[PDB]
Amino acid sequence: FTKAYAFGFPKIGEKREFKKALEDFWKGKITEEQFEEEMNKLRMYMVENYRKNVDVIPSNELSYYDFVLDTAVMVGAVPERFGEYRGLSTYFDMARGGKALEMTKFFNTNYHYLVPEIETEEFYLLENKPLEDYLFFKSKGIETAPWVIGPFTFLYLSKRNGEWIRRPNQMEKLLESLVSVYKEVFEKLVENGCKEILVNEPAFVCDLEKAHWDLILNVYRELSEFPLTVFTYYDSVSDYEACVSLPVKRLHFDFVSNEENLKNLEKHGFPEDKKLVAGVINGRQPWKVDLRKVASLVEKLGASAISNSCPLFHLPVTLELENNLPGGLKEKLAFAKEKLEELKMLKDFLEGKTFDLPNVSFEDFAVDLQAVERVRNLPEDSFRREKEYTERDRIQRERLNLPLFPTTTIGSFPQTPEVRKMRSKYRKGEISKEEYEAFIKEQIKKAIELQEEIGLDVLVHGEFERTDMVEFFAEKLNGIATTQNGWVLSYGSRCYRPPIIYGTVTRPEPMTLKEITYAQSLTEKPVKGMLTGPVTIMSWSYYREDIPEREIAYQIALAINEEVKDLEEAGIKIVQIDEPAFREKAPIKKSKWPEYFEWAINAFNLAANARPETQIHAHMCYSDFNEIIEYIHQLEFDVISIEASRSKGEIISAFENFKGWIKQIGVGVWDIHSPAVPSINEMREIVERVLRVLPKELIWINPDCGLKTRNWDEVIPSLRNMVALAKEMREKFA
Ligand SMILES: CN1c2c(nc(N)[nH]c2=O)NC[C@@H]1CNc1ccc(C(=O)N[C@@H](CCC(=O)O)C(=O)O)cc1
Ligand SMILES: OC[C@@H](O)[C@@H](O)CO
Ligand SMILES: [Zn+2]
Repeated sequence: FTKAYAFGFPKIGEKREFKKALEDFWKGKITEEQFEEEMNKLRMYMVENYRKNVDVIPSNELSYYDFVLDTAVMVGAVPERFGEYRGLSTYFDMARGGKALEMTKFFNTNYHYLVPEIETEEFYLLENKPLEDYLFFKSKGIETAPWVIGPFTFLYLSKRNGEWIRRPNQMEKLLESLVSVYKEVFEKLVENGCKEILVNEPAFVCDLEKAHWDLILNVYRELSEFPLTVFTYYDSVSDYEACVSLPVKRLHFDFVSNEENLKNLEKHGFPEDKKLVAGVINGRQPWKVDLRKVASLVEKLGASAISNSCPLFHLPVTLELENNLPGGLKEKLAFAKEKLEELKMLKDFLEGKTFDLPNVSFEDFAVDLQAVERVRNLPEDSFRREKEYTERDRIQRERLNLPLFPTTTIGSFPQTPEVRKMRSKYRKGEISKEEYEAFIKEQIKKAIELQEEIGLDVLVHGEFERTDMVEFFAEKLNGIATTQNGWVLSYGSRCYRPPIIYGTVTRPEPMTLKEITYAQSLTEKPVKGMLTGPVTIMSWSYYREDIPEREIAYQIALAINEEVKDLEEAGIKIVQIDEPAFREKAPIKKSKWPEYFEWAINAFNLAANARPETQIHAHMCYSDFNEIIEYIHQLEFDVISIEASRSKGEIISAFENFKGWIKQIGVGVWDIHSPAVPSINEMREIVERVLRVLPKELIWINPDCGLKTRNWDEVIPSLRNMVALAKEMREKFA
């Protein structure tokens, strides 16, 4: 007998029923009851999928917005500003709206959670959702195992006084009070018959201190009386010996995303006092695996229980109706529903119930020898611009003849319902491409004119033809495929359909040329080329595992570089390469950062390798540059724009203190996440802070980020004040 486990199965339903229900409720289209009944169908849909494939069925997985927020509600972490928790009404105020909690990335994944704000040092059992959901399935005669966020990881994901609660001294006191509530929750589940509880402590995979592990042993020592199974994933655990020594009867490890866990089990063994749960089915990638090989690994591991490596909610629900993918691909793929089915076949195999497992051995599958070699043979000169910055700067400044404190925008412009509708019609064939492109050139023509009237120095074409900064390029790249229903939960009710890099990436034809070229031909001021970095394109989509990441990134980098060259040949003087994944795709363990940035930097520069006369701009959304400034300094851009409105310029600190800094900085002086219009006096404060040490010739004035989420009547005013501020500054220093 091989006990099979599974967790994180998508909650969105096969037709985004979850999305429709959430939004129907917020609109007031359905009652809270109808909403609840809709959620209950999803519960049954999820539970029946588990029932048909694994032995342990999870409960408490259908979060109405976020499971970390759910955890916060359970332990009473509800900030004073929300008043008395009334229920769903209060819950959704914490999740969305003007008083909502902060939203941030859940580890190195594309899912986003809500950061709890701990205002009091004492926790209490406010609502026992684990017990609720448990009983619900019990009504249906289904025994389930509550899925919960462990106490350590909960605190690790939360903030106090706006700061991470990640230091042992910061957690100690809190942990004692907190564990108490978990103790109540667990004691109530066991009283009602709960036989097993799934605890998630993914934070165990972060670069922890021996001091953290003393705390962890402490916490779980107080919970040893309960039937707990601990899960860890996304990377190897920071201290193997300490972790397997925890007083828990069963431990789960991620044996897919890292090779460290295996080597440690091989070196130190595994305690015969507990049971190993081998997470051997990838939960972040969509590929079929040779189950024969996975089977031998399980035997090697000595485990008698299996499961997916990490949560399955990073994958689409099912591959069943994906019948329009490139030839041969579908046979190599496998989504959430298929992974579940993979654990069943693995279970039957190991138990000797079946002696036949599928082939799955794609190797020479969709490969372009010419392009693969064309990348592997790249000379050192491929990652370095012909001339150092100082020289490129003079050439560029003479070619652009820009005034002091020039102004510009980061990229996307608001897309009124009219352009939003037109894209729909086009997508549905309700319009002719010939007429669609004509509609775009119309929005572009209008945008260019509006920018000149306002007084901007460097213009952008608006990006009206782009919905997603990755999807747009992914759809024009060979070796990449797009699904029809592969929706993955990004956060709340927002879903993304990540592309699939299944083969050697190459760019068969110009991707943005017509739009840029057109916009430039409407004015004499410079218009920015708009490109997405290689790492970001890769990071937002799924990709082949049988080859090193860096290779795939370099392949995409090549494609992007060819585009940069076409832009130069076509006369574009400024090209921007937005690489938000630069820091987001970095390993969870900062200790593994040096290796990663080595090839991330290379990938960016290979793509950004433009002629010296071409000014390269790079936009970084990050709120702090202290921990990556050393890596950023190796990127060969000529201008970097940051978001300085929130910190009111204080974010420039990382740059001031970086001895030798000399590149231009686009100072974001307007928080585009707010509808308000910042005053000239407000933007001025920011620009004055940045001019405290850095030479005034380095400064560019621009908005924090893209404007696609704003309204034209908020943009115009703001842009106008921005230009005005530019003129005032330019008169005080010239
Ligand atoms: C991978 N994501 C990502 C990112 N930005 C960063 N920095 N990192 C990321 O990982 N931007 C896109 C996406 C997360 N953000 C979003 C934002 C909105 C929607 C959204 O509203 N999606 C629509 C469908 C949009 C369409 O028509 O394609 C939805 O209702 O699901 C999805 C994801
Ligand atoms: O080390 C991972 C941490 O920085 C966060 O991304 C966890 O969500
Ligand atoms: Zn940004």
